[PDB]
Amino acid sequence: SMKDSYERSKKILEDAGINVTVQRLQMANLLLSKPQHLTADQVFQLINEHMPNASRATIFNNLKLFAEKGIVNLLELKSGITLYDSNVIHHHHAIDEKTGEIYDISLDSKLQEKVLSELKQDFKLKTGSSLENCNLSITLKGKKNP
Amino acid sequence: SMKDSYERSKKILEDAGINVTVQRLQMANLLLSKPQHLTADQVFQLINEHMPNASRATIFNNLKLFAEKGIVNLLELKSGITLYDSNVIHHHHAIDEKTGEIYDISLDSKLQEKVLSELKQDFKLKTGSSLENCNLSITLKGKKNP
Ligand SMILES: [K+]
Ligand SMILES: [Zn+2]
Ligand SMILES: [Zn+2]
Repeated sequence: SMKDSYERSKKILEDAGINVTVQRLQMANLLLSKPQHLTADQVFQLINEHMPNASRATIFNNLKLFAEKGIVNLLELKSGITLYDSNVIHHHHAIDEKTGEIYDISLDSKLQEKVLSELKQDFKLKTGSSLENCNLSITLKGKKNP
Repeated sequence: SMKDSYERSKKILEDAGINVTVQRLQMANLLLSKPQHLTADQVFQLINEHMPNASRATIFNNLKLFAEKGIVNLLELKSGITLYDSNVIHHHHAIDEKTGEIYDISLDSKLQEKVLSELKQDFKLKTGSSLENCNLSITLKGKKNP
């Protein structure tokens, strides 16, 4: 429902302490409707298709605000490109090298903690220092067949 | 050094969980000592020149194993040509979130194999396709103390 989507985007912006505007409500709805990973230009293309009178600058400033407030997450790929991820729950990524397509993937918590622990021990062995308040990010790159 | 090239190749294979043999150490050294991209026939030409008693079948089985374990990356060109790329990072990274400094770190092979195994299975379940020639990249981000 159109009443529901407005109420849902209003709460997302308010919970994050973002001042509500029509453009921000539309952007929250368009970006957070489905799990996706978009460059700044792809965000502009998406928003521009639904709101052709919104300026590139205003869309870019809202996108930066959304990333600062954690309603989208910044994802950098090994090339310098920055992607805006609409899935904010902790997850990893598989990339199909044939198409460049990105898939969200998760790791079982026990296994993830074993990886995090072994890597912290190897860091300590190699540097003599401990790594504190750690987060783990994994990328699996391969060729999707078919 | 001949000692260093043997040690470097031995670690690459062991990290990937490949059983060490003299032929595999020579192939790992010939393919991975320098950045290059070669077709299957150029790999055979290169290996055959240094190991003329190695059969085409043994060379191609090792090349397929190397691609299966991600120690060589396939470049699958749109023209249908497949190249075997030695420009692979065979370790992981810890990043000191304060300074931005990056440290090389490694994961035990058995544990790396369990992570790839679980992720590949989940990828297959979710997409219906398998991910081939995988390379896992892990980044551990934290505060270095001291
Ligand atoms: K790969
Ligand atoms: Zn994601
Ligand atoms: Zn490195």
